[PDB]
Amino acid sequence: LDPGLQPGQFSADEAGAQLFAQSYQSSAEQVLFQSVAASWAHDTNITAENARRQEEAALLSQEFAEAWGQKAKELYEPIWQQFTDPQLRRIIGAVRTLGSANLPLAKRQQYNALLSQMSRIYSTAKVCLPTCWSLDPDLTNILASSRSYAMLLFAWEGWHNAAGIPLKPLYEDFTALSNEAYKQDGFTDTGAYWRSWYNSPTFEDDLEHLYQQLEPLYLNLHAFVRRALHRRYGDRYINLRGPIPAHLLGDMWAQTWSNIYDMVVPFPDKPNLDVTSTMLQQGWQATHMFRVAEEFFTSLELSPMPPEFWEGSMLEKPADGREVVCHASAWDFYNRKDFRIKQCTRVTMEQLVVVHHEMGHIQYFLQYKDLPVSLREGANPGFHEAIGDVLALSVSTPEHLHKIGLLDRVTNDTESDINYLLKMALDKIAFLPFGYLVDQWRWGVFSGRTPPSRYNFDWWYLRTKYQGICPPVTRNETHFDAGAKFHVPNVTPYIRYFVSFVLQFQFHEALCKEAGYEGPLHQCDIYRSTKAGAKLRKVLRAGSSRPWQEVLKDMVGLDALDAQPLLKYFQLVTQWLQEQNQQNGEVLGWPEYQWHPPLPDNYP
Ligand SMILES: *[C@@H]1O[C@H](CO)[C@@H](O[C@@H]2O[C@H](CO)[C@@H](O[C@@H]3O[C@H](CO)[C@@H](O)[C@H](O)[C@@H]3O)[C@H](O)[C@H]2NC(C)=O)[C@H](O)[C@H]1NC(C)=O
Ligand SMILES: *[C@@H]1O[C@H](CO[C@@H]2O[C@@H](C)[C@@H](O)[C@@H](O)[C@@H]2O)[C@@H](O[C@@H]2O[C@H](CO)[C@@H](O)[C@H](O)[C@H]2NC(C)=O)[C@H](O)[C@H]1NC(C)=O
Ligand SMILES: O=C(N[C@H]1CCS[C@H]2CCC[C@@H](C(=O)O)N2C1=O)[C@@H](S)Cc1ccccc1
Ligand SMILES: *[C@@H]1O[C@H](CO)[C@@H](O)[C@H](O)[C@H]1NC(C)=O
Ligand SMILES: [Cl-]
Ligand SMILES: [Zn+2]
Repeated sequence: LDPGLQPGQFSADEAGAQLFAQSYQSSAEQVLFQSVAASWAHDTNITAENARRQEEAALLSQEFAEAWGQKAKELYEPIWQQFTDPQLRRIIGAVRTLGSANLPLAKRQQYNALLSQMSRIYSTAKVCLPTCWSLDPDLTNILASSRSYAMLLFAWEGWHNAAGIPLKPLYEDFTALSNEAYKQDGFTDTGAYWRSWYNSPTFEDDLEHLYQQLEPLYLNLHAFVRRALHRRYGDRYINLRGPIPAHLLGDMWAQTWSNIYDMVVPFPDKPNLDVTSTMLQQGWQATHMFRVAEEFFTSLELSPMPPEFWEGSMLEKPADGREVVCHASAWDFYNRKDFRIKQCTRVTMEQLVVVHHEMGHIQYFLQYKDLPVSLREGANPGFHEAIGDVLALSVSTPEHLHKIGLLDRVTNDTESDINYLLKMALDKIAFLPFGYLVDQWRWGVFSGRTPPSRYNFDWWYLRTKYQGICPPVTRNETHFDAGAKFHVPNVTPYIRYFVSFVLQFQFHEALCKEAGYEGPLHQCDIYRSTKAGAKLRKVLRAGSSRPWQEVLKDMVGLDALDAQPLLKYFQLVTQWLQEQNQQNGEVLGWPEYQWHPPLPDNYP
């Protein structure tokens, strides 16, 4: 470590800690920048040499974290929790947690290389036929549009085998090293560290309570869709009292069901809410999608994207053969000037929502870029994942779609309200059990309750318990199906997305009220409301300088997560689905919990 980057001497009191924190920030932007730059070079150009430079930059950041983290612990560990300045507590509390910098050098290198190899394996896996298919776009498009049971099965099985099986031995080694590192920071395991970000002694209980309020909405949506799959695929493949086969819901992970809307739409006389075809007819490209998302932000008097964003971002999958990480992500280079999105954008309405999701992250970065780096975060990680989703709730309304030229006909009748709210539910309600269960699985792995000998046994227990799905071919412990989901090999926590999907309806209700809107919640559009813009900007400029409970209270009037706004948004289709399911005499749930589908006749 460069002498200029090493901490000096500071007194062991609160006044000394103020100067320590200032001195830390003055060096940290440089170190953070070089690490983001090296990760950007790798994820937009996966090569062995670019992995090697990324691991070298990671090692420098670990040296920096060790020098400052040890000094902070030595000077302030007994006392920082009593400091009068709550921003100072936030900063010092972060610096004394070293994470992987607790590992000796040889294990640091092992750790950095494991992350490199897990990322390469996930983002370069292919499914070849008996010329090979990538996940994005090839397999994504098959899962979304094919209605041949056997083609869907071939893609689903092929993807889970290709990505999961080789990941398993690396993921075991990663888990052990991660736990060894954070145990030296005082956390019982890595999962406990991740849960600490929510600053709540009752977190797990509070989540269970939320899900108990939401589960009935999921069970009715589930049974209604299951009936529809029955008519299409028949009794041989669909058990009206068992789990749904995991490959038939339009998405590789069965996490969002919007791609089978055409199969379930209650009233097809009304205007087709699937506006993708119109986007194609009109010539929309990826850059147009981003410009339309930007103009919603500026209509609220939030910031445009700076020139550095347009010149630096990767908004399409490269045509030149490069291997890249296609999973959509947003990037803060910690220099107050460079901010980018990396997305293999495809021209669809669902992707237009993802564009808003990622641009919400960049807007957060723009609004807090002048805080100290330790505070350039969301109030919690759920806040970050929700910002763009909130605006896209307004964009999705048929009224807004009309205003931007993607929906021609105009109707305001109960049947049209039902089509809209069902299409939204296929995305927002279907996701809830998946957003909840993923980190239940990972917390059990980190705690040792789930050893390698039960990785897949326990994955499928939770997938069946919560989503009511089952694998369409037989699995055993050679498979590692959790590993075939981006966030597991790329070590990105997941409970933030369950929090986000509840939070975004709390945000929407508040901003619609501030906008002066007085109609049904699900018809609100906050476009061009400078008052709603100013209330959102307060949240974004706070970063993590204040407890998320306080920030939320200012915004919506309540200091806790609450499912009632979500329930109120969906109320009308909740009632409709209950009545459809009673009328058809459905069983709510999957009491034949053992059931799996047979194979197709001469498969492959
Ligand atoms: C589509 O039609 C529905 C009615 O079928 C419209 O909903 C109604 O919209 C009005 C407009 O403000 C709402 O009026 C408000 O009522 C509350 C009731 O407490 C009151 O506090 C306000 O001062 C205001 O008068 C009304 O509540 C709402 N719901 C009804 C009539 O059942 C809707 O606006 C129409 N949407 C579009 C896009 O045209
Ligand atoms: C674990 O499963 C694999 C894959 O096949 C699964 O199990 C079969 C019995 C069948 O039900 C498939 O639909 C499942 O997906 C097993 O590996 C295969 O074993 C069969 C023998 O039955 C053999 O014909 C194949 O060549 C094998 N495939 C590969 C890639 O090796 C495996 O034996 C099962 N057990 C263990 C411990 O891994
Ligand atoms: O969050 C992200 N990308 C989105 C894009 C698709 S939509 C969205 C809502 C649904 C749940 C979740 C899903 O797709 O599984 N999700 C995403 O992953 C990125 S910013 C996560 C990330 C952060 C840092 C480095 C790398 C990645
Ligand atoms: C990809 O990275 C290599 C280094 O391994 C570099 O030589 C090459 O120019 C890069 N390609 C692009 C398109 O940036
Ligand atoms: Cl999280
Ligand atoms: Zn995100």
